[PDB]
Amino acid sequence: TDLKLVSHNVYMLSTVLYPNWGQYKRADLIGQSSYIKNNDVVIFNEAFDNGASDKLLSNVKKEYPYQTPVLGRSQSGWDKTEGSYSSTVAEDGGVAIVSKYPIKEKIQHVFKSGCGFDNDSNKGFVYTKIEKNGKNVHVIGTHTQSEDSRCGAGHDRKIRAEQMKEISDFVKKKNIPKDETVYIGGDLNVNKGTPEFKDMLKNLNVNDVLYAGHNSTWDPQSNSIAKYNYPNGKPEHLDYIFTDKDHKQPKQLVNEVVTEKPKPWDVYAAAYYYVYNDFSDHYPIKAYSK
Repeated sequence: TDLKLVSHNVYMLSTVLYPNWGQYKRADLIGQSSYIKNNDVVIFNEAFDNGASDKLLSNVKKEYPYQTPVLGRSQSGWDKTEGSYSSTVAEDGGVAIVSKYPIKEKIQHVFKSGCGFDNDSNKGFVYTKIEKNGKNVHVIGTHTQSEDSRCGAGHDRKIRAEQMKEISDFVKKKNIPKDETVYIGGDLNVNKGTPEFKDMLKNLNVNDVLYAGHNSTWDPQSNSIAKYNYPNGKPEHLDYIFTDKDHKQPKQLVNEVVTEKPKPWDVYAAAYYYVYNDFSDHYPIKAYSK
């Protein structure tokens, strides 16, 4: 039952709020990439714009026919909705999972804990149980509180801690048999090599993994989109795919930071002209065992 997975924060911002960030162009370019292909399961984050996200999901439906709805959009299509699911917030949670293998159960949980700008988001996690070779494996995808310059120091870190405890509490209460692996992945917004990183491993109840490829997932030094948004940005390693430490481990789990880039694409607005050559301001991660 072990898996090859990808997790990618696709930066599919509202096309109303941000009409010119190439959302649709990138949904196509992502669908045409090599990194999204030839995996078992893909976790998306920041699939916020309904049209652009729905198009991305359709662009990968042939290879990954079993798909969750996007977190926080509605109660339809889910076996269970939990957490602080609100009908009244402006934005869905932007998390979805697609699979080559049948999804047997799918649950969305909107985080009870938050701030901020993320107050107006059904942010949270999506749980799936998937059947591969007659046996089960479990994948949770998530996207936690960002480092907000308005929410406290301090507070963003405490928000992430509680949100991670929501995930690990859910895992415990689900009583998943320990002979089945539970992957937990996405943009966890904790930087590698920091004191908070040790906290994340405890709060999520996960072992660390081996790492490959690039040394950052949000990188203004080499990513054209990240470069624009924060030119003076410190690269960080924020996206991960882990497994619960009390359940069956993969053979030897690796997270590889993938730096594949699409052909250059432009935004003419309108005003300024700009060219970019990335899928998102984050780099995807590929997880597997060799």
